[PDB]
Amino acid sequence: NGIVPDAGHQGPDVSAVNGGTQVINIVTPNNEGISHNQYQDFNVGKPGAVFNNALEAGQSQLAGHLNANSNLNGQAASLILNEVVSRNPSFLLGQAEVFGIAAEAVLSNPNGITCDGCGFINTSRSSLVVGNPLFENGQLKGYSTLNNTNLLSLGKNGLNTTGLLDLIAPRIDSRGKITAAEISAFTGQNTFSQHFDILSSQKPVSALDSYFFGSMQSGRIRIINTAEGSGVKLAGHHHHHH
Amino acid sequence: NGIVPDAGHQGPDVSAVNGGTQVINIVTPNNEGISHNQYQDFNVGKPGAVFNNALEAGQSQLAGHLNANSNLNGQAASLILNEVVSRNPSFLLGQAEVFGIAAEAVLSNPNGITCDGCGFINTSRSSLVVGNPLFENGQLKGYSTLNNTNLLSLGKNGLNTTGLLDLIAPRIDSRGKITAAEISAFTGQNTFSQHFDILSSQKPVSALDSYFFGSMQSGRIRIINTAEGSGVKLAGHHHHHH
Repeated sequence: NGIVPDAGHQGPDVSAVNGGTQVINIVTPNNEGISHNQYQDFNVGKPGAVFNNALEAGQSQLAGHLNANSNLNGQAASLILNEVVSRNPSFLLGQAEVFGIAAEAVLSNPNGITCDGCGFINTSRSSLVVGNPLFENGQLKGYSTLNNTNLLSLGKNGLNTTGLLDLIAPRIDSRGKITAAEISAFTGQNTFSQHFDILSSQKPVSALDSYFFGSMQSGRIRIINTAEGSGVKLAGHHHHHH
Repeated sequence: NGIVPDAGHQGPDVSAVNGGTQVINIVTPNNEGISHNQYQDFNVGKPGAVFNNALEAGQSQLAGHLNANSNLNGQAASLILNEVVSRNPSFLLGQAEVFGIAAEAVLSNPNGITCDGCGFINTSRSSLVVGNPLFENGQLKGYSTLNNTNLLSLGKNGLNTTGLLDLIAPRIDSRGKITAAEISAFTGQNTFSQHFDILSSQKPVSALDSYFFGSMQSGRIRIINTAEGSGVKLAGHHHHHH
């Protein structure tokens, strides 16, 4: 019951295997190739969650045998955008798998995202955005972390993916092992393009320091904190107030 | 007496103000704009060191009034390459200033480099290379950290520069605040171009993990560890053996 779709036209169908692994029959992709899914709640438990991007029945890693997603009509999604539209933060405590055609995946939740033993399967690029998507004339234009001080937290059990990983938030607090083909961590109050080019940056009211403890196992690591007055702190397992 | 030039044709003239701040009259730049200085020892103490890249007398920050460097004939260096050719590691315990025309600066020492409260003044780009420069037909071709397991250590008093910073070594162990316009840390056993493009990478005999504790205050941070079996560990103030 961790994932609760919005009642409107962008809410996908969600069902759970024996109360466990959640399967999301994502909405039909639009002309941009984006399946834009909106949620009142988005949380993944230990048993994980599957985005059904399959045109034929088959074998998912987390859920076993699944039928095709009948919301797709001949064309799978290129980008699976999951947007939390409520005030509820997200907790990711297990794996998220794209079943079927490999895609990019984005979770946006301006209220905060916590990962702890989460990961992304069959994703070419996975992005966790503590912010909102920006739409203009019905097209995705990018993302915004403006006027937001909430946290992308990564816990001691870490985050694993074979694909590219973007960590996009006002601030990050990571305490575990991050594994990805490449890690990009862009922090501060910013607007971004769809590709996470930084388009603009605000000066925050107070410091937005990010903290990293643990390890990073990746081909490339890039970190950019655009907040004035702020930095990137390489922490031990606690950061006590001074 | 921390800096001891080689006796040959690339050894600069070195003198100390009252036994304190060391002033290096760097050798004449070659047709590539490189002043290629070779040393039996290169160490900077608390009072700092000055590379004299000045065509006229003037005011250095660390040493006060200095005469022009008569080794330059009308043309200042573009790149000040400082190569330790002995087995002695380098310790940088104070600031290093380019007096006169802003230049790029490189210290190469395959035996190890330790920074602790060091920094770089009036440098557009400063590179610390635990490795050797590569020359072919008399021209600088790049740098090599191949077949080397030594350490670029950065201590609790940190490293500060207004320019770009490259940290190039088999492994890095940093325990302080690193301040730079941009930080690039490329670790593992590699060959590099003159611009620190990674041209090739070796598989080391044993793990080459790098460790970072402290903080990074920069516009851009990039870290690449090319060593198989190895990672980037975000440490607390100790990393005890497990």
